[PDB]
Amino acid sequence: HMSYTWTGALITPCAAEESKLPINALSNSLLRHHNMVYATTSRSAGLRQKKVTFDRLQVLDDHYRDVLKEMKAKASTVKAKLLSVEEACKLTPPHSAKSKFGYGAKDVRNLSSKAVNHIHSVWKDLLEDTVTPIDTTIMAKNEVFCVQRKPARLIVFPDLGVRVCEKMALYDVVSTLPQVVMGSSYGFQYSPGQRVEFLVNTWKSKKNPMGFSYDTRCFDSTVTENDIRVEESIYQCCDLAPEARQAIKSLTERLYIGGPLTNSKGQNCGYRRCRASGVLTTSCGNTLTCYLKASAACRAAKLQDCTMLVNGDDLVVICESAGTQEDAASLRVFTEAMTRYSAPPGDPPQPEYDLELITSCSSNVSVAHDASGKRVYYLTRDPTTPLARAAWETARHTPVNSWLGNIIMYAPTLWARMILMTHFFSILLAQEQLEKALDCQIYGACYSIEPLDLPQIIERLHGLSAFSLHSYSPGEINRVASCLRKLGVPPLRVWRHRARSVRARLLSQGGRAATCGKYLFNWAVKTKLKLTPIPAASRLDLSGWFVAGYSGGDIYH
Ligand SMILES: c1ccc(NNc2ncnc3[nH]ncc23)cc1
Repeated sequence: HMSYTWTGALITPCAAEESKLPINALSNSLLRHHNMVYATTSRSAGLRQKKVTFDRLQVLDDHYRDVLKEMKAKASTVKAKLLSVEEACKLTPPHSAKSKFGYGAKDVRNLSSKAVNHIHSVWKDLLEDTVTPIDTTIMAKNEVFCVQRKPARLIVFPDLGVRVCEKMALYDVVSTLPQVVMGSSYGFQYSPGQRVEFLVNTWKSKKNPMGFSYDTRCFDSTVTENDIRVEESIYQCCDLAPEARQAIKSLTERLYIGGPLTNSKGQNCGYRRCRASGVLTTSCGNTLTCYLKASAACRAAKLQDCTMLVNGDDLVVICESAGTQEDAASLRVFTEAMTRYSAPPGDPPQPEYDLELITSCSSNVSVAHDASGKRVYYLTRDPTTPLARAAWETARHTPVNSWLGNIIMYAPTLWARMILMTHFFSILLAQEQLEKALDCQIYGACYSIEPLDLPQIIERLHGLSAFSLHSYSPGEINRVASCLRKLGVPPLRVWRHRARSVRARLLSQGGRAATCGKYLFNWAVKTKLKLTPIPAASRLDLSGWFVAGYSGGDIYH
C-alpha cells in the first residue's frame, strides 16, 4: 500500500530555475544576508520523492465510523449546483498551465470555441468512462525560504480540460460542504481577525484550557484509497444533479484515488496512490479527512470538551486540561489513534497553556493596543519566511506576490506595517506602479489586486484599528528584532525614518495614493491624523474572500 511507485525518470523543470537569491539595486535596502535566502528547484525533487514514499496501514474503529456517520448526516443537508462550462472557465487563473491539447488559460477565459469544444469532450468522457486513470503532470514547486535546505515540494495536476470539468462538478460542493459538515471548526470561513476571535472565545470557554497543534508528517502521502473513497461518499450525500453524481464518481475513480505521473518531458515517472496536491478537492478533501481522523482520535484519547480548528492538514485542538502529566499522556494516546488512522506525526504534539504560544497555520495570537489604549488581540507570525520571499520579490517578478498576500493577511502586525508596506510602497512609487493590478493568493485562491486599494481592503478585513495599533508585546517585538538581525534587515528605527519619506511621497501624489499615505503610514508621524472610515471601502466586493480553501485548486476570482 505504497503512496507512490517510481520508474527512475526524473521530475524535470519547464523553464530555467534559480536557487540563489537574485540581487538588484534595491536588495541591500531590505536584506544584507543574501546567502540565507534560497529557492527550491527540481534539483532536490529526488530527495522529496524519498520522503513522500512509504507504506500506509490503516486500522478503522468504531470512533472513526461514528464520526463519519455524523459528518454524512450534516452533508446530506447540502444542495450543490453544476456550474456551466462558461462559469467554470471564468474561475480559471489567466496564467494557469496550458492544455496539452492546443489551447491555454486565456483561450478558456475568453470562451474560445476550441477550448469549450475540448472541455465538452472531456466532460462527455467523464460521464461515459468511470475506470481509465487520468494522466497527471508532476512538477517541483519553486518556493523561497530562509536556511535553518528543504527539498522542493511536488505538485501533481491533471490537464487544463480536466481542471475545468472538476470546477463544473465540484466547485459549489468544495465551497459549501465543509462549513456545513464542520461548522465553526472549518478554518477557511474566517478572515484573520475572525480566526483570532474564534480562538480567543474558544480558549475562554474552557475552565482550565489546554491547546495543541498536530502536525501530520507529509499529510498528502498519508491519504489512502479508503480516505479518498470516504471523501467521495461524503460528497455523494449532497443533493446533486445526476450528471454531477456521475462526474464525481468518475473523477474519484480516475483521478482522485490515483494515476500515472508524467514529467514535463512526457516521460512516465511512476504512479500515485495518495492525495494529488494540484486538484480542486485537495483543500476540502484534506480538511474533511483531517477533521474526521482528529475528531475520532479525540474520542479515543477521551479528551474533554474538544474544539477543533482545521485548515487542510493544519490542525489545532483546544480542550479541558487534566493537569500537565495527564495532558501529556492523553496526547500520546491521541497520536497513537492518529497513527492507526494513517496520520502519523511529524513533530510530536505539545500541550500549551498560553494561547499566544500555540502556532497553527504558521501563526499565533498576540496583543497590542488600539488608539484608545484598549487591549486588542490580532494574528501574527514569525516574519522570517515573509521577509525571505519579499527579498526575492524585490529583484524578480513572480506569478504570486507573497508580499501583497502578507500585507493583506497580516496588516495589523508590526513587521507588515513597518517593513513590507514601507519597502514595497517605496518601489511602486519609484516605478509609478501603484495602479497596476498584482496577483496574490488568499487561502489558495488567486486575486488581482491594485496596491492603491489596500487601505479600503485592510479597513474591511481588520477594521480601522489596524492603522492605529501600538504597544506591541515584548515577545513580539523581540521576535521581529531577532529576525531582522538574523537576515541582516535594517532595524525598525530605519524603517520608521524611511516610512515618513514614503508617506510624504504618497501624500504628494494626491487621490488614492494620498489615502495610502494617510492610513497606511499614520504610525510614522508624531502628530497622528484622525482616521475615519473610507467611503470607497463599503463599495468593495469581498464576498468570496473567506468562504473556502482552494490550495492547489486552480481558482481565480
Ligand atoms: C490566517 C490563516 C492562515 C494564514 N496563512 N498565511 C498566509 N500568508 C500569506 N498569504 C496568505 N494567503 N492566504 C493565507 C496566507 C494567514 C491567516
